[PDB]
Amino acid sequence: SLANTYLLQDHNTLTPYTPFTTPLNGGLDVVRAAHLHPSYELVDWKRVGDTKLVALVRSALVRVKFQDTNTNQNALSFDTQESQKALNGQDFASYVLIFKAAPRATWVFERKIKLALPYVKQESQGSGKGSLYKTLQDLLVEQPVTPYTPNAGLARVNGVAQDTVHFGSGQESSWNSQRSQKGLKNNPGPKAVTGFKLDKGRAYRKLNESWPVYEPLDSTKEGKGKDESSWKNSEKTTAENDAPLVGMVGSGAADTATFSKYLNTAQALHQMGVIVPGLEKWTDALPNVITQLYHTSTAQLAYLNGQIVVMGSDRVPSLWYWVVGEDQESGKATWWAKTELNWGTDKQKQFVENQLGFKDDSNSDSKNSNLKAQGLTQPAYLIAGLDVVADHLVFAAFKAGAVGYDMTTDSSASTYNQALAWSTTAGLDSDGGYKALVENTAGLNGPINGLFTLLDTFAYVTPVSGMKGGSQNNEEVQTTYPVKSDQKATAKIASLINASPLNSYGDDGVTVFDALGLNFNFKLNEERLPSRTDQLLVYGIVNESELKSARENAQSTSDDNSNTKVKWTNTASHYLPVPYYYSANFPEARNGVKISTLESQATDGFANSLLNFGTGLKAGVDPAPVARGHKPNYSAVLLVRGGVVRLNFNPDTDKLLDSTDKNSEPISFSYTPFGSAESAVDLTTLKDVTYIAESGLWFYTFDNGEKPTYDGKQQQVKNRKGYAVITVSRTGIEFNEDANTTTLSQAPAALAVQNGIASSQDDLTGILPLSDEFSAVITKDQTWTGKVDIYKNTNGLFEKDDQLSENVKRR
Ligand SMILES: CC(=O)N[C@H]1[C@H]([C@H](O)[C@H](O)CO)O[C@@](OC[C@H]2O[C@@H](O[C@H]3[C@H](O)[C@@H](O)[C@H](O)O[C@@H]3CO)[C@H](O)[C@@H](O)[C@H]2O)(C(=O)O)C[C@@H]1O
Repeated sequence: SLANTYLLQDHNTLTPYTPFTTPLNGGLDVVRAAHLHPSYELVDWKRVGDTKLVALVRSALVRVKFQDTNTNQNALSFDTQESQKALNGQDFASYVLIFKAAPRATWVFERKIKLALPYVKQESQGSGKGSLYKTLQDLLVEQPVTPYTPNAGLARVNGVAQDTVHFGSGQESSWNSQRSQKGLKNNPGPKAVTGFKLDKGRAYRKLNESWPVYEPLDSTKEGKGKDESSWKNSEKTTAENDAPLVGMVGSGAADTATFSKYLNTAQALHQMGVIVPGLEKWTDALPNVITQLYHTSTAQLAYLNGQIVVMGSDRVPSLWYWVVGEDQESGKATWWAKTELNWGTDKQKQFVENQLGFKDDSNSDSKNSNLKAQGLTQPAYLIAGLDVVADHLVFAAFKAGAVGYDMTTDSSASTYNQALAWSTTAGLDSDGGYKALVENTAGLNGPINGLFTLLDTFAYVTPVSGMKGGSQNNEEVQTTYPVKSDQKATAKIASLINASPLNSYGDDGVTVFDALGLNFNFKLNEERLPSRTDQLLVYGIVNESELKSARENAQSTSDDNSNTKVKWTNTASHYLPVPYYYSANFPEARNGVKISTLESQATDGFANSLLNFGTGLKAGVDPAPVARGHKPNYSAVLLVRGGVVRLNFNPDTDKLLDSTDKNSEPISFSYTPFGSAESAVDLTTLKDVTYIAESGLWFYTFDNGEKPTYDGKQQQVKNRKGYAVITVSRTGIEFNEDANTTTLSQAPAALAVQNGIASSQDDLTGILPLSDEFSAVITKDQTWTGKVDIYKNTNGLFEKDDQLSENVKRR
């Protein structure tokens, strides 16, 4: 219509635009309308129906604190003292703002909702069963992955082999003769890696420790890992001297600088939503991990009939999400370590949980604080998005790597100073079909994969798995957690989390093969063998009752219900590796390849070709003709590294669209690799996602300005000016297209294309989809803001309309 207005953001302002391409007023400054502090930033907003507008705001002054040596007191709190200290040179919590429509365009503020810290029960032998508190006390979170992190930066030294673990050094000879009784019966991999060393490399910090701005170029050579003591005492200076910020003897405004040991990524971190004091627009250390965790956690929202869901960023792992009511004043976050998801099958759930840490009935140690031991599920996610459709919430995220680590004081120990993680790729001998493949026992309870020299060829997966061991081939192929039998009651395994969807950073081929999807069986109609811990995509459909249950849980003050979990049944997991061709080694349009030797040819806005990232989840109802009295079809689409994924749902059941067949690949998931041109689009710069109800199309708008100011080698970023638009469109046979279209053999897919709306010249304001044929690109750069350029769609391909753009341009 003409009456319809398109809203567009610019920092904290939301300006209404008409189809004449002109704005109705100077917009709504969400912060100043809410009577909020000037250090506030608007992070997400949604125009609920015709008269409501919900928004999300956060502050870089927020300061969080965790206590580790009274009654119903929470161990997690806001530190208003530090929040005040930052101001020079209340709690500044995040808020959900509700607005009501008024005369002309304009909005009127209606209320504010505080997103309070999640609850955790504090213990004290000087004041007054699974403990999330113990976990947190020894929880080591990785320093965030930047777009400037090279492949060798991820490359951590491999851990010890499992034959050394169970037999000791010098007694490995007796593997085959004693595997049967040591719980490794028919296990063919004695040389299987237990994990990776935490002695050096990229930073791993405790909940009250801080991540540094500097990062290793190669974690086999430099970095200090979890060793905060050594960094602070000697390596801090080395790092500072190697990678100082722009202005060496000229920073004061409030063997010298080689960049061969570290990369200074202060600029990249800032944009990721990480608080970097000094780089504030609205040397000194960064705020503690728990603070950045709260700040980066309040990034995305949705609205479902008086209920606001708030999830975290797609760039930093999130441990908690809010389910606040429109009526409430505040509201605590719900722990992900307490939100149990259906991973498709019990075995798929097991794979993940089993790697969370060490649990045995002989062990009752407090120092053994890992999530598995505290009976807690998967803690962290890299949330791609959430969207509301047909009175249901849909979401997608990449499961972040959450492993166990050895806390032992004993420096002569096998698993001393290392993280415990192993490959979970299905055996070469796996039975055929999807169900058969995901439920394969290879690496379920412990390591099994490594280099196997099958004839005149190599294989990084086990050639014997499941119920195929022994001479007769009917025996069990066994697997066990890397902790020696006699060392079980004494074991001190804490919990560790990576800022990526991988479990092991072990500098080997097996990891590279798991992350790139290169493990395949030797069948005629060759099937790819999947991982059940590395590069996993979690997605699903939740209802109001599941969300209420997630809210009630968060408001609980631990008590007797302290070990009660949230069960989201209509979710699923899917192995989503990065394209192998993104690396220069294996493009398909020496002594083996390890993480550190893996050269990248990725153009998608990352210095690596090892880690997967997911962004812009958007639902959308198919405008196609409806079947014989059936509900209209709807799907969700998202952009991952290398292609578009489409999540399909049964409208009738309001559940994930299933086929009732175990062998066939799931019809609720589809992945289509996109072309060379769309692989050239920087995915970290996604400004907006938009679905056109009438054309059944998704429009992903990317803005170059969202790129950092300087790279790791402290040089100004190129192509900062410009924008690019991608169109996603439905493809294939649709659920109930005709009468006999009962159950579909294939899954309905999507197609990502750079439709032609692109520039590398001006600063984008936004794109107003005028009609199915014409769209205007509104650009600033010039004095006043508003250049306007009309683009016409020709068979799905945009071309600038010289005539029309020249027309609208005269004031
Ligand atoms: C993950 C893993 O452990 N992979 C190893 C692999 C497998 O153990 C088997 O293929 C299946 O069980 O074997 C690899 O090497 C095969 C050769 O092993 C040689 O034995 C060595 C070896 O170091 C030890 O097994 C032994 O204690 O000492 C021997 C040297 O003195 C054999 O002599 C040879 O015939 C092969 O069988 C493989 O790459 O396939 C090694 C993997 O680490």
